[PDB]
Amino acid sequence: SMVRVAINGFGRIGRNFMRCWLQRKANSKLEIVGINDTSDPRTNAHLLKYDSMLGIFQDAEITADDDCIYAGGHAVKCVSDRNPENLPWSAWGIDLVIEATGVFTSREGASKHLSAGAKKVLITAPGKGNIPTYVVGVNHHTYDPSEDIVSNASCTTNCLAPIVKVLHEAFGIQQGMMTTTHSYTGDQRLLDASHRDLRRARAAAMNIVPTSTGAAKAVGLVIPELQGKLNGIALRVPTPNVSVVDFVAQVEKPTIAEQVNQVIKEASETTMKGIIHYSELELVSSDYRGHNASSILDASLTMVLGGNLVKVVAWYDNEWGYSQRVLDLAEHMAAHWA
Amino acid sequence: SMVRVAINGFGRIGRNFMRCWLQRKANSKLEIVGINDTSDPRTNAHLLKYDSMLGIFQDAEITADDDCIYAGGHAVKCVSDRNPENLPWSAWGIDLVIEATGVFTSREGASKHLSAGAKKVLITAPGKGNIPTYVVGVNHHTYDPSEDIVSNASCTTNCLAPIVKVLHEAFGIQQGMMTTTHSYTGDQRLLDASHRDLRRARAAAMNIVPTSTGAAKAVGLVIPELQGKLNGIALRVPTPNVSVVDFVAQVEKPTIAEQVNQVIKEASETTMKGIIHYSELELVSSDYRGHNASSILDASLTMVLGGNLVKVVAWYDNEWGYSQRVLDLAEHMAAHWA
Amino acid sequence: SMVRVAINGFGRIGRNFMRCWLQRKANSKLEIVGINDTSDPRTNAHLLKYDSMLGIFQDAEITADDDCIYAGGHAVKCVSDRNPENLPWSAWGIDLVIEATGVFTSREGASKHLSAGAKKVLITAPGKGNIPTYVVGVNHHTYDPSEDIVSNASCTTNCLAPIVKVLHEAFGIQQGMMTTTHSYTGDQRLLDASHRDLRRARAAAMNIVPTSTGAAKAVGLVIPELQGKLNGIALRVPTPNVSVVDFVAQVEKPTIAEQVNQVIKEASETTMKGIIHYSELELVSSDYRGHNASSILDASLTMVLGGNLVKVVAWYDNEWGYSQRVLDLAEHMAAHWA
Amino acid sequence: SMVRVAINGFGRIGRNFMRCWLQRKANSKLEIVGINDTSDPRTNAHLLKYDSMLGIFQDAEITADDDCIYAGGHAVKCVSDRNPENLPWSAWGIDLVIEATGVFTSREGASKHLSAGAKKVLITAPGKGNIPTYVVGVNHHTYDPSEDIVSNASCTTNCLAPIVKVLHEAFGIQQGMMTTTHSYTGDQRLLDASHRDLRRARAAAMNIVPTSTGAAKAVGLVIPELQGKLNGIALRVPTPNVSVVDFVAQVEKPTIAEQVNQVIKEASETTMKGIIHYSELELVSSDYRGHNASSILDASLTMVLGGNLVKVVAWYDNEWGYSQRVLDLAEHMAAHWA
Ligand SMILES: NC(=O)c1ccc[n+]([C@@H]2O[C@H](COP(=O)([O-])OP(=O)(O)OC[C@H]3O[C@@H](n4cnc5c(N)ncnc54)[C@H](O)[C@@H]3O)[C@@H](O)[C@H]2O)c1
Ligand SMILES: NC(=O)c1ccc[n+]([C@@H]2O[C@H](COP(=O)([O-])OP(=O)(O)OC[C@H]3O[C@@H](n4cnc5c(N)ncnc54)[C@H](O)[C@@H]3O)[C@@H](O)[C@H]2O)c1
Ligand SMILES: NC(=O)c1ccc[n+]([C@@H]2O[C@H](COP(=O)([O-])OP(=O)(O)OC[C@H]3O[C@@H](n4cnc5c(N)ncnc54)[C@H](O)[C@@H]3O)[C@@H](O)[C@H]2O)c1
Ligand SMILES: NC(=O)c1ccc[n+]([C@@H]2O[C@H](COP(=O)([O-])OP(=O)(O)OC[C@H]3O[C@@H](n4cnc5c(N)ncnc54)[C@H](O)[C@@H]3O)[C@@H](O)[C@H]2O)c1
Ligand SMILES: [Mg+2]
Ligand SMILES: [Mg+2]
Repeated sequence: SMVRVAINGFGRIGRNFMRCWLQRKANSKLEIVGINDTSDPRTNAHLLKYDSMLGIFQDAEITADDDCIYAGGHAVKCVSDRNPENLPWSAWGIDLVIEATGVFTSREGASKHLSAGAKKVLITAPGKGNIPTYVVGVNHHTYDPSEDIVSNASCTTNCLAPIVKVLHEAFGIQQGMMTTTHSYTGDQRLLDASHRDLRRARAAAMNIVPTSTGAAKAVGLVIPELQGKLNGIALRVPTPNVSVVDFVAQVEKPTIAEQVNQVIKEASETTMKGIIHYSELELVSSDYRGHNASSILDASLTMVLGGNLVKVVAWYDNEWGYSQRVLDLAEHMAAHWA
Repeated sequence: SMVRVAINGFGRIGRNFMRCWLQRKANSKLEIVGINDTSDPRTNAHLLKYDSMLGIFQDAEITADDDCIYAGGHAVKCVSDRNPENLPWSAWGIDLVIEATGVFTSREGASKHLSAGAKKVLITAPGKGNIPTYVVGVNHHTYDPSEDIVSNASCTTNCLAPIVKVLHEAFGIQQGMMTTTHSYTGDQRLLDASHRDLRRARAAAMNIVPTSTGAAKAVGLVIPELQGKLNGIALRVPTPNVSVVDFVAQVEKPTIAEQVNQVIKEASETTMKGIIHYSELELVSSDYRGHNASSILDASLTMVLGGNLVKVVAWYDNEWGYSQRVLDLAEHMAAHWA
Repeated sequence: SMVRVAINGFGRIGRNFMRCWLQRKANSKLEIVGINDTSDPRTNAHLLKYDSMLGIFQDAEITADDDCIYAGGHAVKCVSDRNPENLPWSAWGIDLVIEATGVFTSREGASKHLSAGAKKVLITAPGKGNIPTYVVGVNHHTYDPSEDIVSNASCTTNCLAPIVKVLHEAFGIQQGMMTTTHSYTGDQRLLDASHRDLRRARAAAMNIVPTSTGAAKAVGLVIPELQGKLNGIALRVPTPNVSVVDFVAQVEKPTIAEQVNQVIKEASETTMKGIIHYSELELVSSDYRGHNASSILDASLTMVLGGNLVKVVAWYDNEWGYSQRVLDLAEHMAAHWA
Repeated sequence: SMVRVAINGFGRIGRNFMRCWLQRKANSKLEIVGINDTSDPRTNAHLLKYDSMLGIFQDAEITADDDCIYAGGHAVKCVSDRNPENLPWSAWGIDLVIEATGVFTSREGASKHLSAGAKKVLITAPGKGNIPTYVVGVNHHTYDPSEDIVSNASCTTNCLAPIVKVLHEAFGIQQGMMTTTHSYTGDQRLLDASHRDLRRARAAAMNIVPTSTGAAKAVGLVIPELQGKLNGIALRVPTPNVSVVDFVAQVEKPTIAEQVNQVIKEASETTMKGIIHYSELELVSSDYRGHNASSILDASLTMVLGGNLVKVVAWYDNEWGYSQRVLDLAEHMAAHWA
């Protein structure tokens, strides 16, 4: 039987996730049955079909009326309430809530979905506090079916952690620094406007904007051996999607760039197939739009100095690739619902 | 005895207005004494000083504490309440509110400032109805001191209406179409997101976005004889400030491009000095950042066909030039208080 | 027996044209057999496959060696000589040259291809004089096989001329002004640099840039009755592809917006099918990437004042849609070889 | 007596340099007397006055005729020849050539200026081959007056080397990785077009573009102790000016972020005053336009892991700050002309 899903927050990730599910609907243990959003179903149907980044959805017809979005005849019920406690999850028989609003990342916030009637909550962001965090391909097999609130970490964590895991098991990471040169996101301001983060306050398509990255802390949650050994920052720049992370590690076992690349290549073919992609091509960010991998190693940029200082560089589609992983984590939870 | 001014909404217009006043406060009848905004004074002082468009504010020191923003020893008290009826306008002795939030453009909405204790309200946008509308240099001398709620119209109206007035008196405008190729504004979305306007919902730095312009209706409000005779649209494009309006008019007196430019040039040196600037230079939008005129006629682009089809093109700094006009209108109101 | 085609200048138009032909070569009288360009085949094959605007070419494999580009087993010989008189057109048996460099738009310049051995030349731009100019769907059926050098006009001409033809036959165009809000092109400068046009010299991704449009003169070449009756300008803006043209016409037969849209809609379903698309959707420039029509009327923007002042607005993919028309014109030439 | 200067290549650096000299002309041992460029004096006068990045030059009047650019009455002779061997350096009595074309970075290329009559050549880029390289504040005091061709390195080298010098003398750098997130430059393509570097070929304002950085090699030329111990890459992003370099070093003496910041702060006040600026402010790239320092340490982003892995982040205005340093190096050469 299907696990019935509701999306809370039909934004960039909510809509990417919906389009991921629509293209994989023939193999899914999931049925998306409901949406809660600040907007209305006609507005949300329009944004679902006409996407500046993904192009026009062509696989099936998208329409809407007062109460539902329809995608190839599949009816998705729509509601509009900013307080999750008031949501009709009990009545709709909602099993799993995809929490993609950005404002309910704490256990107390996400739990409002549980008291409204949902069984589990999957937060599409690092969790605030005591929330189990998962990266598919790194630690999702340690998922415990008894856990009712989980986090899928961040886009940068999903790109960096699979690579860090491979490098750590091969060379032993002792300390590591990360910088992600990162597309702007809706958390930033179009023009200078108030924000809790004084740099994210600034005109996003006009500036290089230093800010924090969830990966600085979250990679050590999904690779517990490395807790407290990694740190780094983000630089937001004026592209609308696709990001690249630079990672510099102090390693225990001496190596060279050829060996580093070969270890990641072998992983991308076996243990990390479909999570890591290995590329020797001389591409740029536009070329990785729509890529399904969590991280694409840019093998031409790998450098090693003095044996023990390793630099790798990996691309990721922070909207679509991350959403593919949200879907993967939800399918895993559906398989181990017990 | 100064007119005491509060700013409601310390946004792009609110802060451009503040920097305009700070540069002109030697010959001013206004004293900015308070600010209401969704944010705190330390954040707002940071944004007042560091502006991606205007650059770093040079003239005076800008600091803040929990209570005030300080601009070269001048203290501006701050408060943060979304409901204008709660504002301390009586206790602060506020005379005039600059209503720059974009959300109180109806008479009942702006009148909340009067029940809080202010005497008059100047809305930095077209009013939603039954609110007198003024354009400095076009009809502001019809301002009547008995009007306690007024509108300064929109940026496009302030650029187009001076030129329309000049053209109408010289040639007789029978009909006219406008299109402004317009920088994006905070009303638009950084990435595709819900909006009451399905095109303003779309990623603003990625797209040419057709939408409405206030000038289409408001020019005929400040030039009553042209009521119903003008129409047009806006195309929002991926620049963060400075816009250009294209106006095609059906006129009664047959003319040619050279005479049209002579008529506007003569006016820019006399009746419209400081409102219309006449330019024969081959410049682009960046060169007009910070220009004080309401309208810069690009004379090289003027064209006339068959005597009666006239096309003119004018630049405007929609943030700074408009804010200069807000200040001019507030000074005029302060001069005609009773 | 195919018409053997070489491309001179493997640029944006040259490569869009190639990808157009590759997608249509099943029902084609053309065979692209050669390329001349300033660059080498390995670089040009890379750019043919990896396109920041069109995305990664999907249909066939693209490879290269020192001598050729290979597109799914079809070999395209490559050469690199800036002087067309030296090209191996005789030895390669070239029939038709697609002249897409932008530097041989005069008859003497394009005729260098004939002395190198080609039989006919199709210039992907307005000609510099005494070169017949065609717009598919407007006057291409007047093409005479005796003409060995022809012009496909410009992107803006191909968008505006079909709509002008429809409007002129229905209402009688007396005069008309155009403004295209136009994506930047390779002719412009990335950062301020010398140019024969002092505004195209200015940083293209930073500025709104007024400049000339070929449509101003060329529409009257493909619709001779309108010679001298039309004029206008372009505003280049910081988007990399897709443009929109705004056309205000003085017409003889009084009309209203609803009738104007009905006249264009009826034509888009009959005489202009596949050239004009009629759209009542609320879309933005990104949604028209890859559209095959020459002109997409945005019906919601149509306006009429006083019966005789008509405004219409039409989208066009200036790279891809124009290249589809280049291909259409080359097919037509191939069909009428003698 | 003055050292007479000619600029070869009146581009972004050539014109920034000219404007640097104009603002410091009251203390200079240099007289700019000549310009060679691909363009004409009227075009170059226009670009000198109207700059998309620097704004309109206001300090003095800029005009031109057929032969000269005039800047506040100072006449600069203009010539236009792509081959330096043909330039009139002998006749004009040119002492020093500022070589800013980007195409004469080898000794054999730059020497053509010497055979045309110039005494010395200062290349505004890393030199190709056997050319002494200087960073002001790092090694310019080792300049030998007998050297007739010198290099000022690159923008990134001038930002990174002063910091590396400070950190090395304080903590002992053993190995180090750099990534500069860098504004696009005129070497990149506005839209996808052929380039010797397949990534710089791609649309610059649309992409994150990995490429090489001159600093990877040049920092070890100006700090000879570190030759072969540093490496790194550049990521070009869609901003038109201002860059930021991230530097991760393995150091010998254990430290912490507080100490790293304090060492650079002390340097910025003493040995590196005017080369390094120390900032604790939460700014973004737009805020560093026009900054005169070679590097602005962003102190809030400094991190240290495990004692010996240090990360620092520094801003730089790659056009204006680098040009200030070109001017400084030219003044130094003028002081030690002997
Ligand atoms: N965009 C990315 O690259 C990315 C990648 C990984 C994770 N994330 C995370 O996913 C979450 C969503 O990010 P996004 O980029 O989609 O943002 P977004 O702003 O596009 O989406 C948020 C959506 O939630 C809606 N919303 C806001 N408050 C609500 C409430 N109280 N109730 C219901 N709906 C509400 C908004 O209207 C919007 O549709 C954030 O936590 C973000 O950190 C984003
Ligand atoms: N930006 C322009 O070019 C321009 C030109 C002319 C007129 N306008 C008009 O000026 C007004 C403001 O535009 P802007 O571009 O400065 O927008 P903005 O979003 O930059 O500024 C609005 C400010 O009001 C604050 N705010 C919102 N709701 C509030 C409330 N209930 N109480 C207090 N503060 C609140 C916001 O936090 C923000 O600081 C709008 O009416 C707009 O149409 C804008
Ligand atoms: N880009 C558009 O939207 C568009 C639309 C319609 C028409 N056009 C016209 O198409 C033509 C090409 O425009 P584009 O945008 O593709 O420009 P582009 O700069 O991308 O392409 C020109 C190509 O020609 C090559 N080239 C230059 N000189 C050459 C020579 N002497 N010999 C061989 N190759 C040479 C260049 O390297 C480049 O590959 C121009 O005439 C332009 O006006 C462009
Ligand atoms: N822009 C930066 O951030 C930056 C910073 C440091 C160093 N540089 C270096 O400075 C040099 C110039 O770079 P730019 O950004 O000013 O490039 P640019 O393209 O703006 O300037 C080059 C100038 O030289 C002219 N030119 C080209 N070939 C010529 C020839 N044979 N003879 C005479 N003039 C010729 C061009 O017309 C142009 O005006 C390059 O070597 C670059 O690496 C650039
Ligand atoms: Mg007439
Ligand atoms: Mg009429």
